[PDB]
Amino acid sequence: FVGDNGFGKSTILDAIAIVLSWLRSNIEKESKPGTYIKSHEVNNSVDVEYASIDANIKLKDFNTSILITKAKEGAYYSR
Amino acid sequence: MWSHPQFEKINKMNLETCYVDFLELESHVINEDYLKESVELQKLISTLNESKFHLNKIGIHDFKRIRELQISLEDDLTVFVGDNGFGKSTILDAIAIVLSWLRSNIEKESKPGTYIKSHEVNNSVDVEYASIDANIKLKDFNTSILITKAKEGAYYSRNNELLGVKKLASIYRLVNKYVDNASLPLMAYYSIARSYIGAKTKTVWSKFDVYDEIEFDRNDFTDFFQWL
Amino acid sequence: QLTSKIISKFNYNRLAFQLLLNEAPKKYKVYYIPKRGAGFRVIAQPTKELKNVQRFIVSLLQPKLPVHHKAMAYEYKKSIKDNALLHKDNNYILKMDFQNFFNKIKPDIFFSKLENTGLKLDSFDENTLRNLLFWRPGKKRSTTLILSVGAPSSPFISNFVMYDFDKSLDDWCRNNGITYSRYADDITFSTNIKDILCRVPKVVKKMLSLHVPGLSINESKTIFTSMAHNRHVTGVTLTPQGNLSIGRDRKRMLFAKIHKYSLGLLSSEEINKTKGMIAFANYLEGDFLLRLQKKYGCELITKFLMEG
Amino acid sequence: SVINTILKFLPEFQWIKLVYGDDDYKIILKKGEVELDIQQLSQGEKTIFTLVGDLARRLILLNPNLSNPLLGYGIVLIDEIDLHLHPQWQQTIIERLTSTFPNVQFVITTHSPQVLSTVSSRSVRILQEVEVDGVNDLIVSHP
Amino acid sequence: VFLHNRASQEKLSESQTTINALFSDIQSLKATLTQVIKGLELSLKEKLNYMKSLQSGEHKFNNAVSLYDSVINTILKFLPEFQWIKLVYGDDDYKIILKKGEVELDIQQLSQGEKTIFTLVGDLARRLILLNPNLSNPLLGYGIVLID
RNA sequence: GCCGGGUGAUUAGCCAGGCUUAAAUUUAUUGUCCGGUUUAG
Ligand SMILES: Nc1ncnc2c1ncn2[C@@H]1O[C@H](COP(=O)(O)OP(=O)(O)OP(=O)(O)O)[C@@H](O)[C@H]1O
Repeated sequence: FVGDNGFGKSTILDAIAIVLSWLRSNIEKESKPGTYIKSHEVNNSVDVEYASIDANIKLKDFNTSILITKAKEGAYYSR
Repeated sequence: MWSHPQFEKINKMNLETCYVDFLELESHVINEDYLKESVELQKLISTLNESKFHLNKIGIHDFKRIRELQISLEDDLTVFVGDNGFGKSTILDAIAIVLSWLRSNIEKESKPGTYIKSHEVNNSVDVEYASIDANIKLKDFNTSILITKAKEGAYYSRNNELLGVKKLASIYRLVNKYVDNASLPLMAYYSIARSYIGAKTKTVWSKFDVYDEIEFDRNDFTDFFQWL
Repeated sequence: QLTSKIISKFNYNRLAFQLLLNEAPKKYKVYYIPKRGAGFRVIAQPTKELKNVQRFIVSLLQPKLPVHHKAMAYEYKKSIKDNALLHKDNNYILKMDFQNFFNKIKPDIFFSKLENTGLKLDSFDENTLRNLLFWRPGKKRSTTLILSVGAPSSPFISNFVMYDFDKSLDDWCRNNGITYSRYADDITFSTNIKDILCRVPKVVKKMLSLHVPGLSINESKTIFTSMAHNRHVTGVTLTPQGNLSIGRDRKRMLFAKIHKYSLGLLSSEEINKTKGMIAFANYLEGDFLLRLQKKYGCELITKFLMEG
Repeated sequence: SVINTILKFLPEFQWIKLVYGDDDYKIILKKGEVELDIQQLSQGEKTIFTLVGDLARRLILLNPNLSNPLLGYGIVLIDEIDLHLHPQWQQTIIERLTSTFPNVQFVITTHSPQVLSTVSSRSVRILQEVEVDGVNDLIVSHP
Repeated sequence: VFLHNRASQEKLSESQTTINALFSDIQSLKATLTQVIKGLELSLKEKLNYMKSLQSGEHKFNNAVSLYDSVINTILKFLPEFQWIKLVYGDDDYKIILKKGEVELDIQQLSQGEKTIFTLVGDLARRLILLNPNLSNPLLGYGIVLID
């Protein structure tokens, strides 16, 4: 990844780090919790309600997908 | 907390009917300007604003010392008088317990509140469970709630009734969605632990920080200083 | 012998009946129905092939199981009006109801009660009965059976089950001058004596624990009322004079509907809508049609009645 | 408004100020003719300071649109209102609490007869112990 | 707890050669040590201290049971409502049981009113019984107490 | 005394306009396509 900008290329790596943590937890024990998205990481714009991250893992021809989402406080709908 | 085809029934001006009418209307229109300027929203807001929060009555069965008892509370001021060991605190913790589920359901729906501890049920031989019931009246709208726990060692189940609180909380969240600076009710509890009173440089303040806990203890004093 | 009669009537071979016996507790459909207000309700209903063998079983078992005479639900020649006629001349009224009444009835208590009546049945009869009248929610390893509602055989079983409770509570309430009556999972008491209705909540709880284990009282639906406020019993209002009534709001509902009909401004759907309500009100009161004729005239009412 | 609200319950003080020190902030009072610090107050004044300050902060935070935020709705529960308070302050705490926040429901438990001398008869419930039918139980009686 | 164990072992006997048994236990501890080290040494010293019961050997008029009864009746003097107080052993632990009316209560279930009195009186009599090990009635020493 | 309930009559009529009557602090109307009750083709 190449370029300079205010958002910072580091944050993308953080997103991947969150996803892999869930995979590790389930290996240690069944249905063990992973790492959640804290409320202060959601965007502060007035037209947002929730944040999400989508990832996919390929193993030969075996495909898996994971979605992680969190909604702001006081939202009408939960995710 | 869902939609309906608005069964006609008979003419009425209940808050629930306005809530259902708005829910039915919003399922068709897509433009937000029309929704934000519709007359149904104005009716819902005016009805919610003029209504006054007021807890109506409470009943206790088999909880701590009290065996069976019902109270009615005035809308402005009530005082309990008694000696030591007469369950003056028990009523206050019962009310805090029932109010915690309403506090929880406003932050995010389907979120649990406070349960009954296993050592609160009565110590007599013939008891099997304990329960608490309450009722909240918004002028002409009535809700009720029951919380119960079975004694350890028994093999018969009991559940809770949480339709009323979930329905009431959905109205508050829906109004909060379409209004910039909508208000919220105030719930507080000043226990006997005010004696204990004697940072990361927070920069953002909102109305949802006071909903972290119903009781007052420790760091609230610290935050008061930072706020001042 | 019950399996033989079912086989003879429906012409079932050994293999087909064995398969039906094995797969019976899973032929149910779960769906939602809207609520008057806001919310939803959940129902479960069996298939067509199981319903008409449940009705046959009920018709076979009806003349052999006693039922108390104070239960006015799902009974022949009984209705709401006969329920309300008991409390029509008393002052103070108290109402209570249970908590998840239907799904607290299990085959253990059904067979326990059935053994006490003196009716002896073989192992085959017990096996066929257990696998035919009960529902199994959850996975195939649940091994839990409940009655549910929406099945033609549940109401009779529940009425037969609550016989002892009805009998024991009846003679306790009679000795203290209190009237008592039960409709499905609703119980009502009424009397004229002051400060006597504050003692029954502990009595009913003791009776429930003694005579039918498992059941319990929903404590958030207990009501006390007198002649100074609104009084009604299962949907019919009691005027202070002591007469049954439908309510002033519905009377003006119908008077306005008919007046708007006289101008020919009513859709065809509302005619069939209002005709049933008018018939029900006439049955409940007994003089609604006379008042309508005395106000709008027989020619218009007769034309409206014969319409459609 | 916050400062005067706090000063409403402590008539013996003159003003409250916030003074920036070299490395820290300080709250300075003035009692009589001597300036005081928040750590040099008695237990009673500390209790009143914390109670009123917390109530005002909660009300202001919850009602931003109102011109006067002290008129919100809600319910407040207090246990043993007469902690660390002399009888002179015991007689007037109730009417000041009710006058400052007029649209808030209050539930209060007390222990002493001094407060009972200044409450209407329609808002008093008295607990008692009575053995009925061989079982001891608690009852509530209106005056 | 310690005063109760001493009361049971000393006055109510049921201990036989307690000193010899404690010495044998210390000998077994030494044999195990020959066969965490600091903890084992501390336990061995504790066993020797227990074996020193014969060295102490007082069993005087102010025995353990007399002190236990004096403490219990002293506490019960300030709480007229209650009936009796006991120390119950169960689930490999000790707990305090109080009787009020017809219901037995633990210590967690009391109100603040009797919690304050029980704590203050218990600590005051603890210090009086502990700092005057020679008086016939230990609640007769001298001192100064400040209460706010 | 006051307030809150019951309702025959009244009105291009589900609002309103009148006359009666009731009282311990003390109801805020409910689930269909199943079951039984009412009417009808
Ligand atoms: N499980 C229980 N079974 C029976 N009685 C209990 C139980 N738990 C508590 N109690 C009773 O509760 C009483 C104290 O209750 P509570 O603390 O509500 O009263 P209070 O002294 O008026 O309160 P406070 O001083 O905390 O304001 C004790 O005297 C005890 O007998």
